Amino acid sequence: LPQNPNAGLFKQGYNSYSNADGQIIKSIAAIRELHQMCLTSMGPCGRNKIIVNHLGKIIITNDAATMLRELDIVHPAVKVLVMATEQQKIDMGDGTNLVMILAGELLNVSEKLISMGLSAVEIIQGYNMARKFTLKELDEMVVGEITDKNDKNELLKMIKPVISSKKYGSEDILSELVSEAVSHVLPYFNVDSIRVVKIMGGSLSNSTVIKGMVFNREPEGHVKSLSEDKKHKVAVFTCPLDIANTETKGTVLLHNAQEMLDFSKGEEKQIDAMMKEIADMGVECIVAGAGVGELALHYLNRYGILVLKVPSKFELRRLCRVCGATPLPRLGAPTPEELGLVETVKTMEIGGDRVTVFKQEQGEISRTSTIILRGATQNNLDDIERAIDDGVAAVKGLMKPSGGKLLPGAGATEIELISRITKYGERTPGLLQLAIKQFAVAFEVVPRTLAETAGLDVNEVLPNLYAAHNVTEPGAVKTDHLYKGVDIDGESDEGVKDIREENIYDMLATKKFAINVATEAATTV
Amino acid sequence: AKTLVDISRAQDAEVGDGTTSVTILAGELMKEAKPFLEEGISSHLIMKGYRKAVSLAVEKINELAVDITSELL
Amino acid sequence: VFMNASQERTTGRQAQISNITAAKAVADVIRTCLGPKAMLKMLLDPMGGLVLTNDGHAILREIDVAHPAAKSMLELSRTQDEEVGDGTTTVIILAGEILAQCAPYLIEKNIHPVIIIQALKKALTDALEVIKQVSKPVDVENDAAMKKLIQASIGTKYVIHWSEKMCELALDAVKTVRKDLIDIKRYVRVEKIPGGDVLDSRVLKGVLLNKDVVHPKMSRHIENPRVVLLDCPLEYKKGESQTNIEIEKEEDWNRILQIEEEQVQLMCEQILAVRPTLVITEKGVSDLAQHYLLKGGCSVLRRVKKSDNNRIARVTGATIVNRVEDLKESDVGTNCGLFKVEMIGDEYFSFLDNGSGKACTIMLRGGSKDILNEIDRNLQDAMAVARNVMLSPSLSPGGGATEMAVSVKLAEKAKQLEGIQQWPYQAVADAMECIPRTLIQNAGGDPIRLLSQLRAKHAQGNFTTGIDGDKGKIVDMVSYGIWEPEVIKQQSVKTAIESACLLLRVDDIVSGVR
Amino acid sequence: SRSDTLFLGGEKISGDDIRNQNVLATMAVANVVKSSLGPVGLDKMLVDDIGDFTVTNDGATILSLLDVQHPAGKILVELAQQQDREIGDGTTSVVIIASELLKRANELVKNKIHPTTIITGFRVALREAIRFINEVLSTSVDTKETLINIAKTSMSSKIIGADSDFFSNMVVDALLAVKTQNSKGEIKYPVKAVNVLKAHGKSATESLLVPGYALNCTVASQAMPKRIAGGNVKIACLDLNLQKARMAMGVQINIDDPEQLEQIRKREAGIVLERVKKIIDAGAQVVLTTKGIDDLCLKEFVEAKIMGVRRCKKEDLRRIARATGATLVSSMSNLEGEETFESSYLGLCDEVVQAKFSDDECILIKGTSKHSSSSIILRGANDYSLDEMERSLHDSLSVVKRTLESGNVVPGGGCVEAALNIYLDNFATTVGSREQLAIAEFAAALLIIPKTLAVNAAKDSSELVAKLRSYHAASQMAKKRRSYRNYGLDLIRGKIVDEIHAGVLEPTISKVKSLKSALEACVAILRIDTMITVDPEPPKEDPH
Ligand SMILES: Nc1ncnc2c1ncn2[C@@H]1O[C@@H](COP(=O)(O)OP(=O)(O)O)[C@@H](O)[C@H]1O
Ligand SMILES: Nc1ncnc2c1ncn2[C@@H]1O[C@@H](COP(=O)(O)OP(=O)(O)O)[C@H](O)[C@H]1O
Ligand code: BEF
Ligand code: BEF
Repeated sequence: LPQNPNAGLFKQGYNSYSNADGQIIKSIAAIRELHQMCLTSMGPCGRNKIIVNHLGKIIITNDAATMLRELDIVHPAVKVLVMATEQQKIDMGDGTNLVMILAGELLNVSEKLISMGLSAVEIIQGYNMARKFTLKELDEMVVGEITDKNDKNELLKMIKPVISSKKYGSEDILSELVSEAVSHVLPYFNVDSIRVVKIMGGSLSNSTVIKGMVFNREPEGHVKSLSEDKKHKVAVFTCPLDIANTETKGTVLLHNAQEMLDFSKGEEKQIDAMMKEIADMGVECIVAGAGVGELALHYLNRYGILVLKVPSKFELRRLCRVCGATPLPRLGAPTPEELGLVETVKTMEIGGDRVTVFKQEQGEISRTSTIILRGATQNNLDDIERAIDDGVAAVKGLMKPSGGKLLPGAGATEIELISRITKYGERTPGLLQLAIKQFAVAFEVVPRTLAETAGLDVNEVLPNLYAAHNVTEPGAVKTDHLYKGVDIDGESDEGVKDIREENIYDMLATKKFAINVATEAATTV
Repeated sequence: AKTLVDISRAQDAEVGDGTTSVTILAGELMKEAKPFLEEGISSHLIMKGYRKAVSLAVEKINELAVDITSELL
Repeated sequence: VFMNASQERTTGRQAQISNITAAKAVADVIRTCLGPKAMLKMLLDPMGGLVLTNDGHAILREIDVAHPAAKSMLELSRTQDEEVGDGTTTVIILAGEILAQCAPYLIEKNIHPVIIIQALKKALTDALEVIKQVSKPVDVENDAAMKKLIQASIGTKYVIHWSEKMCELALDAVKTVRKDLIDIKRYVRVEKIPGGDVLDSRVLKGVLLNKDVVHPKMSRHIENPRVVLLDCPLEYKKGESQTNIEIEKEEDWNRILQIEEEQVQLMCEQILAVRPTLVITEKGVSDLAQHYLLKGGCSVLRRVKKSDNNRIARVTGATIVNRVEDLKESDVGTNCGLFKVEMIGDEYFSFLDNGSGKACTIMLRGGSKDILNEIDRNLQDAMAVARNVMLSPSLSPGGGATEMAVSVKLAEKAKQLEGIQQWPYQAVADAMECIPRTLIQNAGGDPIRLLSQLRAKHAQGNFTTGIDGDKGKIVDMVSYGIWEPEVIKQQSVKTAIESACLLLRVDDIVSGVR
Repeated sequence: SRSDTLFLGGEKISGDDIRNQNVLATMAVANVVKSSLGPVGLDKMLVDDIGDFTVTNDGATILSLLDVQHPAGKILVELAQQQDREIGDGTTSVVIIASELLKRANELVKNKIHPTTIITGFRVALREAIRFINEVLSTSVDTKETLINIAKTSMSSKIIGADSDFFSNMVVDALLAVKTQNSKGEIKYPVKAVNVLKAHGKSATESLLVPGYALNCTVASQAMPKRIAGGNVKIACLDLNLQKARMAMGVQINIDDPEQLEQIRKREAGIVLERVKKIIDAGAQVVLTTKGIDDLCLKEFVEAKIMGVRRCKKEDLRRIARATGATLVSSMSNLEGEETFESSYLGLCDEVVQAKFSDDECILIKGTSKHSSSSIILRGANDYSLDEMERSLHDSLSVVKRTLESGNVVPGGGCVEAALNIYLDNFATTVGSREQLAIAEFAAALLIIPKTLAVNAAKDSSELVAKLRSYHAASQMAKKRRSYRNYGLDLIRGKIVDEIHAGVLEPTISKVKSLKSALEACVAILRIDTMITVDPEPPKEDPH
């Protein structure tokens, strides 16, 4: 016996349709799933969640743009707000959480507006007209004196909040190393040069910053290498140190005895010839970047010359920018206008590992520096380099004028905005009023999210901040380490301005895409 | 979902007309009462808070009252 | 619908407790090995692992734990052997015990990790001070300060019965390199010989190695010899690049032949003009290569292990020279007092005795192939405790002493600092007794009476008083030869706790698929 | 290895592993219902793996639906259902105390304490603990006013908590007002309670108590009156099964020569009706059988306008007849020779009206000769709730009974469990040595409950409990009153408050029977070090 409903309109294999309103209710929740997971991650007094790669590797972070980096999602809608955080971490270092936090919330609050009666087009224009007002209003809500960049004074003041956010409790010591490695780059400046090298052993507090990069490698030439010098002049070059090998087809042919009896010698000749030539130039150290020849290595060890094995093509550069020399293909023909002086090239060992270094400069002073991070856990030492790269990106923005404009972070601004955005919609006729009063309360995230982190009764923290519009700066925030509501001004806690603007935009941009789509046709397999 | 579909017949027997409505109300009653759960202190503060609701509401539901003759029915 | 099917998630108190109580596992296993009444373990990984090393790292490596909050211990340990040799086992003890004593608050709470985390974060750096207060270099300063710091280490290992020998054994080799006032911890060489015994381990004051041969007519031994570190192949190794010899004419072949012969014939003679007694190279010469040098009375060498030959020049002062035709006369090594070939076990070692030489090679003999290795790893934990005993003449009064002392300090501070920070302060404080706990439980002497009477005394004085089961009861480990290098006790706490918080910094755990 | 015996399917764990597996198995069944207790606590839903659900906050019933795998867990389930027998409430909590006692006990032998020492450390701390109850419960003998408080405290941490005050009296009044018996010179309230039903649909608050029983039945024939009220009604609880009559078995019927098969066919029915009338002739306002009336014997009870109920609940007609003064008749014959019936068998009520309650109708019996009849007819949204509402009833009615059957009551709310915490450790530690550390844990294990009463609230409550400490410790020590102690937890609003000043109050009995059995369970498992578990009987699976 029957029955069975036929299929209205067929298609290929299998495809998934989604009625737009239903999808919005349904996909607005998918989005909401990764929200409650990103809430607890943002801010210092929060939490970090472990993640096990599809390859088995273990990863722990506070950063939400990385949580998703290691996360394999399926939801085409969630895919968006993930593309957001990720499409920001690259352009701007910090602020990756305020992305998701807002984005998610924007969608969350928009629901009410979508259910009330509004339409997606109406909701979009609503939010949009707020993104233009929230971006500008902030351009003046600053009041934070755009401090000029010099030494470690202004740096440590900014670089701390960027760090104290996830690696809370080591804010002071941490950022110290950051600003340290920074001030070794004579001020347009490149962020990439400051590389980081972490090595197991001891507690993190025993880390150090050396003017120059560190190599987890031993000096070639065996027991014939010095591995210890004083103020030696170096000369780095790519071309293989060994004999001049035929890049194209090439071999060795001999016809008569005289040929053979001498061919063996000829090599020895050229070898020593090439070497001594470069040695006489006063070259105290040859940093091989590509290829090493034992045949001719015979020479270099005897006079008393170092030899750093062939690093990566990309690591030779950042190295050279430390020495002062310059790379040069082909062996021989050294140019003193291409030579560089290196302070010390000793062979120290941390955690019992043979290592060579460029630490300290009398001296010429390196243009690139590296941080040596000692630790006890592979995982932590990794989510420390992150809290560092965040910082290295904060100094990347302050270095490009006039982004060096401070701003009341710690929720302060993210709270004042609540009212400032309300007024706009409070005095704008039309149905768009609602769509604005929502975008406003959307910023309830940062406030509450901080409170809920510390066990603070959220029902008190919010009201307190509202009363404290003080407008002193503000001047008004919440520190998990006190009573009631804290004062941003005091702690010297302020989040860089431009980062917030980027966050407030990328979210309002992404949240709009999710709102904009009506039907999703997902495939299979 | 099995508790809701139960209120349907749970209501139909008692009066027998509020079939479609009781479900539509019961449901939406939680949707606009949800964000007060997490943001709200507890699930029990909301309980007591609902009594003062049904009490008052039943009152207002009595204000708009009409008398049946017992033709005009 | 997300999330992808399927990958496990523990949100809530789950991961919060099922990670600490899960880390406790591996931390519950090793918690028996430590101190005088030690409990060495054996384990068979895939294939016949058959390895029995008491090195807490060596142990936690074989468990190959898969749990995140557990692989943290197999990591918090792995580090130890990088900074400080010994103590590898004791870290985990606390590393976990901390996690352990964090459960009570965390459960009756209503208390976020962040609170507990920083709560210990203070106590930790607080204890780090008290330690830096106790070490004193050096009251009765003597070259024996290191020697007795090793008898504190080797003690309660698979060598303790025969230890006073393996004590002077370690020290000697350590003091052969210029690390005094910097020098690697590799140069001492640990060799493995089949048969024998712990007691029959030789401390070669030079070099050691075996090699392939082609003719034994060579002289087996030479007194105060001349050693050339050649590094070449002489048989007739083909040229690097495609080497070919195209020919013309009837009577040329032989010319090429006698030429080839000549080419090598010369090189060989070149060695002679150096007046050596034993040619040691890193590559292969077989056949005529040996023959001639043997006629001259020189034991030819097959290429000598890479790290092998790199010991020989330093001991002999020679310098390895890959070139033969420019061999100077000041590149050879004669430091060898007596070089023989005394056969041992089923093998035959070439020992270069004698010294002014850095690599104090040790040819360690054993009775079982699974024990020779348990002794090796039983000196890596020593030679390093020696190395650090030199680098920092600051010595911690170990033996569960530095712990019982730190506790009183932390316990002292916590009372004045009352509040929700008092408990977590009295945490690392109490949990600091983790060591003296099973340190005695392993032995047998009552622990509870011992610490209830150890605290009751150590509290009113006896700042450096540990539990010495030599006579039962407890006394100042400062008097007896109980000395643990500073770095060990210090660095360990900072490390054991580093994870004792990381595993609390955990919200949930999300997995994957294969 | 081994050889030992015997595998497979038969194995055994030893010392540590067991003492652990036992503790884990206990925290398991424990930690599930560790959220339930306390006003701040919630309810749960259990799935009949066939869709069917069941929402409940009761700890006992909740653990039953779990399935209790393992000896240690099921041991707690067994300890649970014990509590209902003692009391009726606290099942959710007793399990916790026990579990915590093991948890700690083992955490001591894990410190090489040895069980014997511990098993005594409780053995004593328990006796002294009750010796402290002698100071707390006594003052709670004098304090209908405080009976509605106990019935109300049995509402919180429950669904009917929202309507506590309302149902608080519906509970008290039926037992207090209409539910008293007397057997062998003893006065007690129904430990088998008073009929309670459920009305599908309708208002929450509007659950109708009844001035009489509520026999759940429908009128035999539609032709019968749906109600017979007024006053002095003729009730008859007849378990005669007056339906029909068939030959007495073994008494075959072989006829001849007649022609008389009919002369007795009707005679088979006659003797039936003859008894039916003999009873109808004494009153017959309402007839209530257990076996049931027959169509050919209803017409007779119908024409006389006598309400007849086919096949009632035997457990009812008893309780009903006991109140109306009637006499649940078994067999017709009364001595010999007797038919029989006497108007002295019938009952005395006021109204016998068959009411209606949403697509359903039950006959009520209002008013009685002896004024002891109560039936609470609940009414809510779904069966899913109307049932659980009854659980809060069966679990609250009890708290009162136990109370009114023992003058001594106790300041609950974490109060008692707090005083003991401080009192034994501060004052029990006279023996000292090792035995001290045992007693200690026994006291510490008591905080387990006050703790969870707080942790149930998402907010940081680590402090709210810390205060309950200092406060209670204040009664004596340290370093003419007015006694500043006797306070308790106000889960509803943070911070301490005197519990006696509040409706909160738990029967002393409950605080004892639960404190005591929680120990025996713990002990019994402490003594365990090896669990030999032999496989059952496998299927033949014979290759031949
Ligand atoms: N004392 C503080 N120092 C630094 N940040 C603080 C401090 N107090 C609160 N915060 C929070 O830390 C910042 C945000 O946390 P973060 O994890 O960096 O989010 P995001 O990097 O995506 O912007 C602040 O703007 C604020 O909300
Ligand atoms: N004479 C001693 N009496 C009691 N305990 C000792 C004595 N000497 C050493 N110990 C204990 O053993 C050492 C700890 O080593 P441990 O980390 O447990 O394993 P291992 O010695 O193999 O590294 C300490 O010195 C101390 O806790
Ligand atoms: F959360 Be931010 F990106 F540090
Ligand atoms: F085993 Be020890 F701690 F190295």
